[PDB]
Amino acid sequence: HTEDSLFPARCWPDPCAGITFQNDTYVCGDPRLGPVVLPQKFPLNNELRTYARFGALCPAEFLDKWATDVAPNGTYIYPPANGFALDTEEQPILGNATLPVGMKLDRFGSEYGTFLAPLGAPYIERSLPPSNLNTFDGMYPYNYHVYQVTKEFVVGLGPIAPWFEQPGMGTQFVTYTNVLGLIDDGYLRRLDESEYAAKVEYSNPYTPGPN
Amino acid sequence: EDSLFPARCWPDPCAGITFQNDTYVCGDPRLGPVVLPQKFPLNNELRTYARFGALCPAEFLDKWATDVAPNGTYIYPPANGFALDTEEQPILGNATLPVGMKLDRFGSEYGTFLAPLGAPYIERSLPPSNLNTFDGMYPYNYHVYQVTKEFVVGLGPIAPWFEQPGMGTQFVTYTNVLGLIDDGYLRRLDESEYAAKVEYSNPYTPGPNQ
Ligand SMILES: *[C@@H]1O[C@H](CO[C@@H]2O[C@@H](C)[C@@H](O)[C@@H](O)[C@@H]2O)[C@@H](O[C@@H]2O[C@H](CO)[C@@H](O[C@@H]3O[C@H](CO[C@H]4O[C@H](CO)[C@@H](O)[C@H](O)[C@@H]4O)[C@@H](O)[C@H](O)[C@@H]3O)[C@H](O)[C@H]2NC(C)=O)[C@H](O)[C@H]1NC(C)=O
Ligand SMILES: *[C@@H]1O[C@H](CO[C@@H]2O[C@@H](C)[C@@H](O)[C@@H](O)[C@@H]2O)[C@@H](O[C@@H]2O[C@H](CO)[C@@H](O[C@@H]3O[C@H](CO)[C@@H](O)[C@H](O)[C@@H]3O)[C@H](O)[C@H]2NC(C)=O)[C@H](O)[C@H]1NC(C)=O
Ligand SMILES: *[C@@H]1O[C@H](CO)[C@@H](O[C@@H]2O[C@H](CO)[C@@H](O)[C@H](O)[C@H]2NC(C)=O)[C@H](O)[C@H]1NC(C)=O
Ligand SMILES: *[C@@H]1O[C@H](CO[C@@H]2O[C@@H](C)[C@@H](O)[C@@H](O)[C@@H]2O)[C@@H](O)[C@H](O)[C@H]1NC(C)=O
Ligand SMILES: *[C@@H]1O[C@H](CO[C@@H]2O[C@@H](C)[C@@H](O)[C@@H](O)[C@@H]2O)[C@@H](O)[C@H](O)[C@H]1NC(C)=O
Ligand SMILES: *[C@@H]1O[C@H](CO)[C@@H](O)[C@H](O)[C@H]1NC(C)=O
Repeated sequence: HTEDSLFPARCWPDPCAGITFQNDTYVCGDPRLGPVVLPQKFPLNNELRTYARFGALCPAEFLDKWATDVAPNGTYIYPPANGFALDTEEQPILGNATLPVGMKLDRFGSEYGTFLAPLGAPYIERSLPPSNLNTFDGMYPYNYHVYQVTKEFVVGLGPIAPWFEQPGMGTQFVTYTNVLGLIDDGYLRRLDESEYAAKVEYSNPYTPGPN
Repeated sequence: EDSLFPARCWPDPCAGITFQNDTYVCGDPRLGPVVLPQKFPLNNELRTYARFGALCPAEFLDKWATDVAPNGTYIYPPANGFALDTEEQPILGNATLPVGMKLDRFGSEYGTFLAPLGAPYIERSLPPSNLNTFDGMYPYNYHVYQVTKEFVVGLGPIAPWFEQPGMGTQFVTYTNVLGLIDDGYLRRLDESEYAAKVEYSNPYTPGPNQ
């Protein structure tokens, strides 16, 4: 049976073939391939439980498919229409929607970005490349950030197209102000780890019931 | 500390619930099974699941069902549970599912609602009773499928309901699962076909043109 591992078994004896080794923090020494050390604690370990980082590809095959160059100057190519899933007419599926006070969001990336997901979404639902897992600030291992909506605001809301050898099909929220702006104007607050450690903190007390 | 009921619900968490059957929490099948899955991937999909949110059982049924009494039935969201935009219209479109895509579902094959394989239970906005085992061959009412021929579904984000945040994606098929299988559009997957991490990745979507 298939055992889980960093590389597909086919990639040995030299899975890093064609990859310029730069820094041993990263897989094959290449920051585009994400960090060697993966999270061992909740919720990150839950979010990465289904993550085969290269799918069935080897590292250079993965870069050749999803980036402009296997060499270090290659950059990842991103999907059209901001990565929203496309309908049968090749039009993105989304709508402007209001996020309610209390809603918890998370993100792999700096606070200059504009793309978030609902708290706890699996990594493979986000169609993100391996390098979004790289640590840039020691206060935020894996560049993972969690926020809670403190004042209602409108975002582009819709399903995530598959990309980077993953199925996608989470939901993404594309904001019209970066995360820093939303924090400064009182739309989001940062949650620390103790505010998303318990199961009940993932449930929804803010949506009212019918009648 | 995680637990079945919130701490405030003791010493009588099942107050107001008529006990019917000890397979279910408080003996009520509407509140889901006592024994939760211990195997991958159901355990991964339920790791963030607080079954009642911060509510007690009777409060939960009072909010989401017509009656706390056993004749009460769950009330479901408008517009087939799609997230609504700022004009209260559901967000969705018709989309073609590609050959190789894996889907899963809690429910019988007379149903039409599916999600991407491995979506967390709280992303599905499903009540606790969708975890109830109805056929012993399918514990927890859980089914996995793989697209064997392209077909068009309604596709869109899931609105919050049932004290959960939603915001997974749902696929609403125009033919029930039985007819999709009979016509060669879906195939049933054994648990051995979704046991390894690589079986959750995507070999079917082509890369960008360069
Ligand atoms: C507590 O509730 C469970 C579940 O019952 C269902 O849900 C409740 C809420 C009510 O709506 C019921 O009407 C529902 O049926 C009961 O479990 C059932 O118990 C009966 C009696 O022991 C079982 O009947 C047996 O079934 C055998 C075959 O079972 C297998 O195949 C069937 C399909 O053919 C499948 O459904 C089942 O899961 C097995 O895989 C059969 O050989 C035998 O002769 C007899 O008919 C029935 O199978 C049970 N259902 C389930 C889903 O386990 C409990 O009995 C009930 N307890 C009490 C104390 O009331
Ligand atoms: C990654 O980098 C390589 C190497 O190029 C060098 O580094 C770049 C960052 C730039 O600073 C380049 O100026 C620098 O040379 C790129 O390869 C280069 O691509 C160009 C265009 O495809 C090639 O142009 C060629 O011209 C030569 C003659 O000089 C012809 O033989 C070719 O047929 C073609 O016309 C150039 O040869 C090539 N260099 C090498 C060593 O292969 C690469 O394009 C770049 N990748 C990306 C995505 O930018
Ligand atoms: C590999 O990359 C990391 C990250 O860029 C480098 O770590 C930095 O190290 C310096 C000290 O040398 C610190 O001041 C920085 O804060 C670190 N950045 C981090 C942790 O993100 C590391 O030095 C690099 N190693 C090699 C051999 O190039
Ligand atoms: C969503 O709305 C956009 C414009 O909205 C206006 O400007 C933004 C920045 C917010 O301030 C919003 O509250 C304002 O009403 C449109 O450009 C865009 O096309 C809309 N998208 C869809 C899918 O309708
Ligand atoms: C999606 O398309 C619907 C009609 O599609 C046709 O009929 C259904 C029953 C399926 O067999 C489908 O494959 C066919 O192409 C419309 O009724 C519906 O409004 C459409 N939804 C949109 C455009 O959002
Ligand atoms: C449940 O039964 C009680 C008693 O018969 C009744 O008063 C109540 O209206 C019923 N609820 C529903 C939703 O029918």
